[PDB]
Amino acid sequence: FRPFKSPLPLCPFRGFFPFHKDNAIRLGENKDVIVTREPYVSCDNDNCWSFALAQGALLGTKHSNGTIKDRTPYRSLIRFPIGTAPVLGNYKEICIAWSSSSCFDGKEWMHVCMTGNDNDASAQIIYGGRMTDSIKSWRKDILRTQESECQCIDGTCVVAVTDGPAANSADYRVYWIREGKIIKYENVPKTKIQHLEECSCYVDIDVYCICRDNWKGSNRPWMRINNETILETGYVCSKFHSDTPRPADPSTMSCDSPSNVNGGPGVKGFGFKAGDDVWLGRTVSTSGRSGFEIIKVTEGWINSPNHVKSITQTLVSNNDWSGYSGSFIVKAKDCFQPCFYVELIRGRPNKNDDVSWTSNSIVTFCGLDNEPGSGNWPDGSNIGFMPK
Amino acid sequence: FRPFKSPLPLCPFRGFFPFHKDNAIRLGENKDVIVTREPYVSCDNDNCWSFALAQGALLGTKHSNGTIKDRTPYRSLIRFPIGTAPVLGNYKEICIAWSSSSCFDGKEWMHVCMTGNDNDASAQIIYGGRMTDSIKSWRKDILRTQESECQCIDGTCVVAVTDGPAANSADYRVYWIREGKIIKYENVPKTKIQHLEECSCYVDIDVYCICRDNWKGSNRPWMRINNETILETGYVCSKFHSDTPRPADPSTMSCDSPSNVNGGPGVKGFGFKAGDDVWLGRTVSTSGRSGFEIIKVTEGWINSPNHVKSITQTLVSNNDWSGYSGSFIVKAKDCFQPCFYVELIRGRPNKNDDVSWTSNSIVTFCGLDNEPGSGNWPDGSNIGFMPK
Amino acid sequence: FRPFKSPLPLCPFRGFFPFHKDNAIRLGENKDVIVTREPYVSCDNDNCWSFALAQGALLGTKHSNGTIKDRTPYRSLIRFPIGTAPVLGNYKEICIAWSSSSCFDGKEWMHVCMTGNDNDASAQIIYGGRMTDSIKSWRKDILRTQESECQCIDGTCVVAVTDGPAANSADYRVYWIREGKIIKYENVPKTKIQHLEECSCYVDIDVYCICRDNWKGSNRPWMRINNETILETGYVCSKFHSDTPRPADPSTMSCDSPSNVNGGPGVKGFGFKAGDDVWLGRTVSTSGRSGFEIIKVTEGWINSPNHVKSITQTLVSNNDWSGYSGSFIVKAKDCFQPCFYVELIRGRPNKNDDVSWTSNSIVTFCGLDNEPGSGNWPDGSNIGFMPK
Amino acid sequence: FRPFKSPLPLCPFRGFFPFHKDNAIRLGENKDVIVTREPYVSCDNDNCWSFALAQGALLGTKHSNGTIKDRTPYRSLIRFPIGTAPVLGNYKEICIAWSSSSCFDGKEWMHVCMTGNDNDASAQIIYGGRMTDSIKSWRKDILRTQESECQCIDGTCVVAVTDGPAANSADYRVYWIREGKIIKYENVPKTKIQHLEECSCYVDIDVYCICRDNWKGSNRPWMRINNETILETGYVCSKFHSDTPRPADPSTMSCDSPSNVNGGPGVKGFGFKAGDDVWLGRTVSTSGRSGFEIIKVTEGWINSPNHVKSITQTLVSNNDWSGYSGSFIVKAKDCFQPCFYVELIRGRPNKNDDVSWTSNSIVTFCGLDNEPGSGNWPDGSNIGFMPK
Ligand SMILES: *[C@@H]1O[C@H](CO[C@@H]2O[C@@H](C)[C@@H](O)[C@@H](O)[C@@H]2O)[C@@H](O[C@@H]2O[C@H](CO)[C@@H](O)[C@H](O)[C@H]2NC(C)=O)[C@H](O)[C@H]1NC(C)=O
Ligand SMILES: *[C@@H]1O[C@H](CO[C@@H]2O[C@@H](C)[C@@H](O)[C@@H](O)[C@@H]2O)[C@@H](O[C@@H]2O[C@H](CO)[C@@H](O)[C@H](O)[C@H]2NC(C)=O)[C@H](O)[C@H]1NC(C)=O
Ligand SMILES: *[C@@H]1O[C@H](CO[C@@H]2O[C@@H](C)[C@@H](O)[C@@H](O)[C@@H]2O)[C@@H](O[C@@H]2O[C@H](CO)[C@@H](O)[C@H](O)[C@H]2NC(C)=O)[C@H](O)[C@H]1NC(C)=O
Ligand SMILES: *[C@@H]1O[C@H](CO[C@@H]2O[C@@H](C)[C@@H](O)[C@@H](O)[C@@H]2O)[C@@H](O[C@@H]2O[C@H](CO)[C@@H](O)[C@H](O)[C@H]2NC(C)=O)[C@H](O)[C@H]1NC(C)=O
Ligand SMILES: *[C@@H]1O[C@H](CO[C@@H]2O[C@@H](C)[C@@H](O)[C@@H](O)[C@@H]2O)[C@@H](O[C@@H]2O[C@H](CO)[C@@H](O)[C@H](O)[C@H]2NC(C)=O)[C@H](O)[C@H]1NC(C)=O
Ligand SMILES: *[C@@H]1O[C@H](CO[C@@H]2O[C@@H](C)[C@@H](O)[C@@H](O)[C@@H]2O)[C@@H](O[C@@H]2O[C@H](CO)[C@@H](O)[C@H](O)[C@H]2NC(C)=O)[C@H](O)[C@H]1NC(C)=O
Ligand SMILES: *[C@@H]1O[C@H](CO[C@@H]2O[C@@H](C)[C@@H](O)[C@@H](O)[C@@H]2O)[C@@H](O[C@@H]2O[C@H](CO)[C@@H](O)[C@H](O)[C@H]2NC(C)=O)[C@H](O)[C@H]1NC(C)=O
Ligand SMILES: *[C@@H]1O[C@H](CO[C@@H]2O[C@@H](C)[C@@H](O)[C@@H](O)[C@@H]2O)[C@@H](O[C@@H]2O[C@H](CO)[C@@H](O)[C@H](O)[C@H]2NC(C)=O)[C@H](O)[C@H]1NC(C)=O
Ligand SMILES: CO[C@@H]([C@@H]1OC(C(=O)O)=C[C@H](NC(=N)N)[C@H]1NC(C)=O)[C@H](O)CO
Ligand SMILES: CO[C@@H]([C@@H]1OC(C(=O)O)=C[C@H](NC(=N)N)[C@H]1NC(C)=O)[C@H](O)CO
Ligand SMILES: CO[C@@H]([C@@H]1OC(C(=O)O)=C[C@H](NC(=N)N)[C@H]1NC(C)=O)[C@H](O)CO
Ligand SMILES: CO[C@@H]([C@@H]1OC(C(=O)O)=C[C@H](NC(=N)N)[C@H]1NC(C)=O)[C@H](O)CO
Ligand SMILES: [Ca+2]
Ligand SMILES: [Ca+2]
Ligand SMILES: [Ca+2]
Ligand SMILES: [Ca+2]
Ligand SMILES: [Ca+2]
Repeated sequence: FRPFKSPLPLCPFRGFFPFHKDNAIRLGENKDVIVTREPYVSCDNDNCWSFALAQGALLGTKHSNGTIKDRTPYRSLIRFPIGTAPVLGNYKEICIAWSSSSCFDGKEWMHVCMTGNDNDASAQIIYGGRMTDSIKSWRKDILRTQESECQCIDGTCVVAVTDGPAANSADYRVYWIREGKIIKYENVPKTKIQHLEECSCYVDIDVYCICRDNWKGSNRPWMRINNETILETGYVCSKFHSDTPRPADPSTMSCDSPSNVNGGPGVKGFGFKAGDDVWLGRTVSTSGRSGFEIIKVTEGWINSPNHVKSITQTLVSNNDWSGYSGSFIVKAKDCFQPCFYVELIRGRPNKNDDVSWTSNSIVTFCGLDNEPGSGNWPDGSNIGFMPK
Repeated sequence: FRPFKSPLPLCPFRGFFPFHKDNAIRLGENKDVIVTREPYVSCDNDNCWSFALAQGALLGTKHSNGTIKDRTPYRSLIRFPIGTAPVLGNYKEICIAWSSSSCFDGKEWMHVCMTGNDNDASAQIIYGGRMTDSIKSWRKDILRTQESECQCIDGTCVVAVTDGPAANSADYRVYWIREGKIIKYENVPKTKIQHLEECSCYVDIDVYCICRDNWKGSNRPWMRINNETILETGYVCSKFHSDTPRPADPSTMSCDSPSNVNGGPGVKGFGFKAGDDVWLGRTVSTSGRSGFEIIKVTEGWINSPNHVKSITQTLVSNNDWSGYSGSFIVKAKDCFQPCFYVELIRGRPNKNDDVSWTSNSIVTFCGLDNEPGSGNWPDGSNIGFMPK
Repeated sequence: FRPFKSPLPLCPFRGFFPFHKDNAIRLGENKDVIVTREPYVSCDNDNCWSFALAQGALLGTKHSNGTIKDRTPYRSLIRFPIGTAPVLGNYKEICIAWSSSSCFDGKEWMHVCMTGNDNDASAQIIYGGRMTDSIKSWRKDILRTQESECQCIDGTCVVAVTDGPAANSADYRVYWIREGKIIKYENVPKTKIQHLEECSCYVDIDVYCICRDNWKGSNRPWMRINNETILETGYVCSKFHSDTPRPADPSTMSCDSPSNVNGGPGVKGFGFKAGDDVWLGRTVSTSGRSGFEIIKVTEGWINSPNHVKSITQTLVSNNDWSGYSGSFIVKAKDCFQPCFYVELIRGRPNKNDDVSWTSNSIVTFCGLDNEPGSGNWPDGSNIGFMPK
Repeated sequence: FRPFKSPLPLCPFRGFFPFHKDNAIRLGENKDVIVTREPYVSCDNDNCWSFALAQGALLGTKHSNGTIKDRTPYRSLIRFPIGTAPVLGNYKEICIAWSSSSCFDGKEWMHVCMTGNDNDASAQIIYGGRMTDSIKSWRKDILRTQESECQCIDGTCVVAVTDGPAANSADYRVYWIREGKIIKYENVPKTKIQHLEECSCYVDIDVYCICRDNWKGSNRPWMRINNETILETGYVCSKFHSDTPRPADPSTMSCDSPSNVNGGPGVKGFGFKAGDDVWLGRTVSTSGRSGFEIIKVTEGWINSPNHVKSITQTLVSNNDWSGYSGSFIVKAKDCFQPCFYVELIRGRPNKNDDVSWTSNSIVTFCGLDNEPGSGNWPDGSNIGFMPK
């Protein structure tokens, strides 16, 4: 017997440490590795797992040509051992999907899988391996979700979903799902948040989600949610913004609305509230998906004249490609440990990655209440060595 | 301790949703994938699995040349994770077989495996990994079975078997098997059914099988069976027929006999009775194994002047190759969820598939009581990219 | 908790049926498959497994050249799913070995692994994954063992071992081993048996072993053994002999001594006593390792003028290569089911197998109390398709 | 429920026997095998495992060029079945690491993983799959650890760590870690030990570590440790030294200080105290990493005029390459069995290994209280057959 996962507080932490790294592109030089993008990490009672949206092709084969394309019927959510490269011998196929979320409720895995035509997609809800429910696109405009783990509290899982324009007002919802059955949804209040996609969520008593505003916000929207309702919304106050693109530091302190500067498009990213402070992941570049650093901003969660970057860990150099990043948690004794992954995108459309495909590798970090050292953990592939 | 699977009713449903897709041909471009055909899906308490008849060769190797051939000693029933491509690193070999059925009784797996000479074949019964019984060909003419999951109720499994001509009167039997031991068989009554092969079965209190008449019927034969006997037989009443080949819609309402129009040969297919209505899978083409759609026919299960196609979901476009299809069930709370798979055949003898081999990929769908969206989930391989 | 395996009687049977087939050479065309020889099968409570002596090389690679050689330091006993081809992604390495035996006692696996110099070999005893004991060569002349499963009764396993000349008087021993610890050994009486190697054993209340006389016997030596001592020895009475080479049928009824005709060398083979009758596997050829058939000889176990071949099943045609064969058992309700495997050798030194390597595939059969059909299940590889 | 591993005595033994061998380089001829170095073995309740530091590349691919390099961000500790070659289909990634140790406490696995810049590395402590603690480099000079299994007693694991110069005075510490939490550390006394790296440890009531002095000692430093403190330190008294390089036999009896002859650099090696005697592994060459033998020195653990090599087993000939070696233990009834592995390095910088990469295979041996035979179990690869 296993109890449902509980609403624990986040563990104390003061820095992030290298965890798992898959080196998937390097290891894919001989065409063994499945083409992927939009990876994430989620854990059950026994194991942490890598998930990603596969492209139904092996890296460097003719079918991998043109995999920059976001949505095809040949994309599936796949799962593979954390820190391993995805190969035909080690992967599991979870569901057909070109957008997804996964989370473990303490007893079973739930997954949310979107597929189908852009104007008539549906999300399949999978629970314990069985398709238990679905969501039909209601705005008929690329129904889509987190691309990282959802969160479950006392048996009820919450997941954020969007349907509507990429660069104009869209519909944003939170769905509450219990043992695979949709219990209710709420439209996210638009009093503060103006655009929301690709939420990265974690648990700190309540569920906290830090997301992507693809329209007018260079600052990230956020929500605080419990097993019943949305409790609070906003944008991260930090005058040091963390979307890409974004303005140079420092920019506007915008707690209650999108910055309206360098607002579109964006990249999936994450953060962790820590008291009144906030930790924010971001690309090193303000314009491109290169480099990765995590900053701690003093009083960055609140409206304050005192924001300062008290810590910056540079984890992937700006000479290296990054991509999406997202939060995941690991249960400690009586708290959840904050961790994250970084997607390291190689191939199109990255300048000088002269191959026809698009894929990624993964690196991950976890928070501890200790001082970290320093290093650089980029993809590491010599693109000139790769089959094109 | 695990109880035997019970005679539950079918869950309510109003449409079908994309579940798992293996993209096996696409992923086999570099010769990693085992050549297969006649795939199906069946689930135990912990996992749903892909099964297929392998050809004892890897796709695109010299030994894959000529795998259009149906029966060889080098064919085995293999099992692999659902939605994954079959590779040497992930498959299990169940038994030697060029025709098969598999089902889980709640405690253990049973399999039925036919192999040997066309005029002296035998079916091996495997239960919990052990060969427990057998059936010797009695008509000496290609003893053969479902090519999809059998069904087990209260510990007794039922499976349909045929021996005799492909295009004339043959012998059709149902076998009842308990913990791997044959308990009894019955010759299927020939009062209505005139030819029967490749039954696709599910449980809705009783076992229902919808099969292939390869001789005179463009409509599909069916049986209703319990743990003791055959209860009822017929052909699906729907004036919209679902074998391939078949006449244009609408054709004859033939509840009690083969249509006698476009009667031979056929393709394995499936259906689900829903009250007085019926859902029927079929190729989009009336002549060839291209496309796949599922239709709901109002009052299509009964003798009625009111048959109408109330729903048509097009799941594989007529510009894409399909093949066999079959039912499987997944246990919900107190009902069984209806699901199906579609075999997507590539290679010989498909026009313009210029390769020497014959194989397939798989796509699957499950029924929910929700409205579906729409899409297209074909094999997706560019045959020109493949080793020949 | 699992009890030790008990001394059950052999199940009734009247014919043998195709079980698992790995098609390993066919599937090794693209160099994925590990080079092996001397395979066998043994089962635990949950699974039957293939075992074989690997050669530390992949089929068709440069390191596979010259693998006809019997003993090297690069040979290991490996285990892989029954009926699958051995690949790097699915195998387990059990121990370093150029001769081996394995058996499951109901709780744990025991293995016997010989390796080292021809004149100073040692056998390592492995139990539950731990090296628990050893046997040092005492005749300093290729200490060697069964190359098929040993047998365990009430927690005590018995295994036959030989040290000494291949074609002159040698030493033959049975070792009794309990939870991996050698309890005792006995020198096999030489009152009847004059040479003994490669015993194929099964349980029918007591352990019965049918072996290979490599010196003067075209008939096979046998032993009956319990958990404490050797009870009986002899040669199989059947005037239809079953070693290879051997005389044409009928030859001598030699219950108590080697035939002294076509006596050397031999091939590993097996048999099953059934009342006063005996079932014997053999190559179809009297001179070479081609073809495979199993015969039932009426009163073939005893001294009788009435020996007749009442049944012959031809399982591999004489146009196809065979090799070693051995018995294994599978627990039924209150009896053990007799099964066997046949090694299908391809490569050197087989005439017209124009490759530099030597390897094998496997086919298996089990006994049932039903009448079998007929067929042919040879290796199936086109040697001209293979990397050399 | 599983109890913590207990402080058992070492089993009696009088020789070492071949256990598992992976033949990884031979099997990597077709580019399937992951590039590794610094392998070791460690066991849990169910299985013994191979561990190694991967290089994030497949053997013989372009990314394998230059893998002689010791520390990169693309190195991970990986785990794979003992005696198998590491491939993408069978490996697990444990953590990012260019130096590591692993051990099982009876309930869960602990790992110590160093990565990052040479002057700012950190060690991540992993327990039951979760990152639980860390150690920050304090001398800022290649924080590093055992490269073989640590040892755990009554739930407290001990591991030796070094930070500082390779060929001058450095800092050496033992860390005590319980359920992944650092409890305390001690600086190793420098009264006797002058330089210490790469400890090979085992349990004989207390933990004993035999290490590498890379500075002035051709004799090996050692420590005796319990769950609370360092109890004793020294250098192995044996006048037959066992580092590489080292002087010809016999050299100095140096129980309390480095020999000061042929003192730098060294190789990781191991030993086992047996009463007043000692068993020591060593390369056959006094200058290079070729060959492997294990010697027993009478009274070699103590200060005595009576040291004599009473036994020498030659396990890898001096015509073959060796490398690192280390101890591991396997639980017997009421004692621990002493075992070891030998790393067989192929590629750069080995003379005449004309390839651009550096990797290894593994061979292992276990101690029994029986007399061994003899043999030779080298890597076995023909380097001329390998992709460069
Ligand atoms: C939602 O969960 C609560 C229990 O969690 C608490 O309340 C949440 C809203 C959130 O604040 C958490 O951090 C809290 O820990 C459930 O409330 C329980 O309901 C049962 C049945 O009525 C009752 O017996 C318990 O006493 C309640 N516990 C508390 C503290 O009120 C509630 O049922 C959950 N709601 C749903 C829709 O499942
Ligand atoms: C990646 O693919 C492109 C496009 O391939 C072409 O169109 C595809 C849909 C498919 O039908 C292919 O068979 C076609 O070749 C390749 O670009 C083409 O290259 C060919 C050959 O040099 C050239 O004749 C065409 O003009 C190109 N077409 C376009 C649209 O630019 C490209 O070469 C592939 N990249 C690699 C590394 O193979
Ligand atoms: C077959 O199953 C029945 C139980 O299932 C019921 O009857 C079936 C024929 C079918 O109608 C199902 O939908 C029903 O749920 C077994 O009948 C039981 O037998 C035992 C022993 O005699 C008796 O104690 C129970 O009361 C019976 N149950 C009922 C409802 O009659 C029957 O034994 C099964 N037959 C075989 C051959 O196994
Ligand atoms: C697929 O195989 C056919 C047939 O192969 C021939 O017969 C087989 C049984 C086997 O013995 C092969 O070695 C033979 O080559 C191939 O068709 C043959 O092609 C060859 C070479 O071009 C030609 O000489 C023959 O006339 C052809 N034979 C027939 C019956 O048509 C065919 O090329 C193979 N396809 C591919 C893609 O390799
Ligand atoms: C060997 O096994 C017997 C039990 O098996 C029986 O005797 C064998 C020799 C063989 O004939 C089998 O087919 C039989 O089933 C053990 O005998 C038992 O010993 C215990 C302890 O003394 C005693 O309590 C039981 O009554 C005995 N059983 C019988 C039937 O005698 C014997 O201990 C085993 N010997 C060894 C060395 O383990
Ligand atoms: C299989 O190997 C043989 C022998 O290979 C030679 O000796 C080996 C031990 C190793 O050192 C190899 O590098 C050697 O080439 C091959 O037979 C040799 O072939 C070569 C090249 O044609 C020729 O020069 C030699 O005379 C041959 N030597 C002998 C002893 O006959 C053989 O070609 C290999 N087979 C295949 C299919 O590659
Ligand atoms: C360390 O372990 C001891 C138990 O192990 C014994 O003492 C070790 C130092 C070493 O000598 C081993 O070989 C011995 O077997 C723990 O001592 C126990 O502590 C508890 C709580 O106080 C007490 O109830 C027991 O009686 C103690 N046992 C003995 C024999 O003294 C000790 O707690 C461990 N220390 C740590 C830090 O965990
Ligand atoms: C192993 O790699 C070396 C070095 O490769 C060069 O530098 C690397 C960092 C990378 O940028 C490669 O693309 C470079 O080629 C190879 O040595 C070089 O070989 C090339 C081609 O012959 C030659 O032009 C250079 O002078 C060489 N450079 C050096 C530093 O010596 C070497 O060939 C590779 N080995 C193998 C077996 O491929
Ligand atoms: C369409 O672009 C959206 C997503 O963008 C990106 C990215 O690399 O920026 C990857 C996704 N790829 C997939 N998840 N497959 C997209 N999301 C989808 C649904 O296409 C964006 O958020 C605007 O709506
Ligand atoms: C012989 O043809 C039968 C089966 O047909 C087909 C198909 O693609 O139409 C595949 C099978 N392939 C295998 N199951 N291997 C055949 N069935 C067999 C037993 O050959 C048909 O149903 C008439 O009897
Ligand atoms: C040496 O020949 C013996 C074994 O023979 C054969 C065979 O194919 O005939 C395979 C073995 N191969 C291995 N088990 N590796 C040999 N047995 C050994 C130990 O070499 C024979 O039984 C005479 O003693
Ligand atoms: C730097 O050299 C150290 C280690 O040396 C060696 C070896 O082959 O001699 C392998 C290691 N490789 C790795 N563990 N990766 C090194 N150790 C490290 C940390 O580099 C040496 O002990 C001196 O400090
Ligand atoms: Ca390959
Ligand atoms: Ca933005
Ligand atoms: Ca028909
Ligand atoms: Ca003979
Ligand atoms: Ca030294």
